[PDB]
Amino acid sequence: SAEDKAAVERSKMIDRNLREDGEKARRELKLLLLGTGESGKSTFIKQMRIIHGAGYSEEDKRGFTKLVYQNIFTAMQAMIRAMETLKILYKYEQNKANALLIREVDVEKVTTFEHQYVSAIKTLWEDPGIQECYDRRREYQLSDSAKYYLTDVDRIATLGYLPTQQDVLRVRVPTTGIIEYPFDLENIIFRMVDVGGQRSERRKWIHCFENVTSIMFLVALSEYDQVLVESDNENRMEESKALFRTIITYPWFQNSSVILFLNKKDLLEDKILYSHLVDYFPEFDGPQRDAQAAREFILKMFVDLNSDKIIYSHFTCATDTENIRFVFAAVKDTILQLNL
Amino acid sequence: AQARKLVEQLKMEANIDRIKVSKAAADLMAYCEAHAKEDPLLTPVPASENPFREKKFF
Amino acid sequence: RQEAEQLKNQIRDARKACADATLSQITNNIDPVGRIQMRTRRTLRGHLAKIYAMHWGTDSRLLVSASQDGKLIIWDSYTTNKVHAIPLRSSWVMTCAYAPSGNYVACGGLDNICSIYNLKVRVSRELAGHTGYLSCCRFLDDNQIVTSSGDTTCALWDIETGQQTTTFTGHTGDVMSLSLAPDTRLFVSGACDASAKLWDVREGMCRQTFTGHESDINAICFFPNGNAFATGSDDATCRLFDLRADQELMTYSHDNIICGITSVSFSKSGRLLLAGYDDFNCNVWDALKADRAGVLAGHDNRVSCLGVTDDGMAVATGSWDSFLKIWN
Ligand SMILES: Nc1nc2c(ncn2[C@@H]2O[C@H](COP(=O)(O)OP(=O)(O)O)[C@@H](O)[C@H]2O)c(=O)[nH]1
Repeated sequence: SAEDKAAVERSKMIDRNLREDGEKARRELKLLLLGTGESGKSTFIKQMRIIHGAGYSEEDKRGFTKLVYQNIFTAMQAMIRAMETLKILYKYEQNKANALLIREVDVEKVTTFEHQYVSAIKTLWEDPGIQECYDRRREYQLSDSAKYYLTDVDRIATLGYLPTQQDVLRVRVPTTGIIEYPFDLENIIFRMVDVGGQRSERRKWIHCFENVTSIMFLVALSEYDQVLVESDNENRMEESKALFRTIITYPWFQNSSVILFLNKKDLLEDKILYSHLVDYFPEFDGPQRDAQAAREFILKMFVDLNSDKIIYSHFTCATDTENIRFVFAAVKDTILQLNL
Repeated sequence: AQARKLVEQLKMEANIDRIKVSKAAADLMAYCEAHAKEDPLLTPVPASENPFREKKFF
Repeated sequence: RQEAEQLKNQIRDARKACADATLSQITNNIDPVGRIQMRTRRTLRGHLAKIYAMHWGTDSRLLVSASQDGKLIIWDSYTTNKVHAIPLRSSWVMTCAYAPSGNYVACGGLDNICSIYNLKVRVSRELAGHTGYLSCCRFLDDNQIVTSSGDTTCALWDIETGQQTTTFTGHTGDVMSLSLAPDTRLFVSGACDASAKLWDVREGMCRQTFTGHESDINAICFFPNGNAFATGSDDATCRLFDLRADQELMTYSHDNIICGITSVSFSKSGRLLLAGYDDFNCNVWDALKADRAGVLAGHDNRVSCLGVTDDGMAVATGSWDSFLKIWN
């Protein structure tokens, strides 16, 4: 029958398309980024778009504008909360009202950065009490880009403000679904995946990631002096390391290559001058105020786990495009060598 | 606030009419019995009535 | 929360006052179904990665399947002809659905979006609003679809406007599955709070809550007359719940099956309850007597999904092994 014949042909045309897509799929490598919040996952993805993708046009940059406003509000809300938590007093009486104004901002509905809010932000930021709180950020959770944005508040508040590439690299992009960023490099499609935004039960989706090509685990080197009071004063690095161990021991990641990025090496250089590693890891036998000894120690500690599996480790600064260019060139070679 | 909300929810769940399990069970059994003949997975049909065995398709 | 104890107790005592006999007691005299021995009649080849979901069309002939290969495939089961292949924006798919009309399908997953595709093939609506993964969706008609989510909510959507008409709140854990009543007035959901909930679609209220012994419910399905439903859980157990008697009637389990259940469906008469298991098999249970009647062993990885046609003539299994099989 003519209609039957045409349905057969349609099916075979679909089979052709699925074969073609299958050929392409075999030229895709999935790189699953893992690591605790603020470790550098989203920044790394943005660097891949700068280095190997379409980058950020002026129109792209405009799409991030309200998110920069939102980062300022979130950062100041965190400090306002910490003034209460840590019982630090504000110097300036108006700052009770300024803090209340900022505390009540609905961050998700922010689309503008109007003058009374900018003024409140700046007046809070210069309050010596808020500066004390900022100096004690080791004791709570504050974005590592808070100071950056608050320092540049005037630029950000100026009529016509257009985010810089640095602004884009540092801004929090809110999502509670999966992040996938694919890019082409040497006839391979790298599919970068980040599940860090998801807030649901991992047990119900971790098997979506059986046998990914590579796991890229990020740890913030600069968290060495922070503890989890609720977890019997577990060092934050120890918690990151425990998560890492769960990952490298997971039965369906045994075929995955494991890349470890010890990130925020710049912030370690800053912090090590005044916050001593031996106070948090007394086994540390290197000199004080020495970033190189600190990061070497942290690397060794991180991979001291109890498999003949190689862990491919790199120190990084994910906000430094040149650094990520250099490190990812070596990583790409590891991944391609293993998979071809 | 959320407690008041749960109390109202529980009020709503409690104030329903329930039947005997004996009756609920009888009703399920009767449904099965009334539709047994129409169930091809329970009572397999002739090969000539099975589209997945008819040569005209595959 | 003294009042909330007095009510929780009132519900328990009321249910006990109805428990005058058990289903198994009532069904003890009826004949067993005997050995159910279905054979593989079709093998549907074309997906290139795990299949996560499938749904039959109402013509008991076409079906849609969804895979991590990033495709929906619509198949003519009778011929095995492929009728459509739809490339997805997000390959992280967990559910698909066939509209009763045959004119649309839907799917979604870790993108937290329920995407609608017009078969008469481009994406025609992206329904955004869930804040966690889309676990299940079912069309009421071409204009409305109900969803369940990892965000602990279900929702009814107006497809034209893209808005949630009704949000169904009450679960305290990820919702994994839903099933519409035969007449579409009610639906049930099953969640990681180990509860199943009955909802009024149009009022948007939870009418009744059922507990599944503190194990996640991964799958749920109405009994054909709409007065009962079944669940499948991580604890290797299926369970039957009656709406009017407001309580569990039966469990289906063997001590030597310990793996999770992914999927459940009744046969057309309701006499058989079919369930898909992590151990790569489908087990067929006597819904009335609780005996295992038969097994479908045709896959090399988890059975992730299953469906029985509206005409009752076949069961489909879908699997992590990349294949669907049609059985009877
Ligand atoms: N100074 C500095 N900032 C960094 C570095 N890596 C990430 N950041 C910033 O720290 C914040 C948290 O990093 P992000 O990439 O969002 O982490 P994620 O939560 O894992 O996605 C952002 O503002 C980043 O731009 C780094 O090596 N040095």
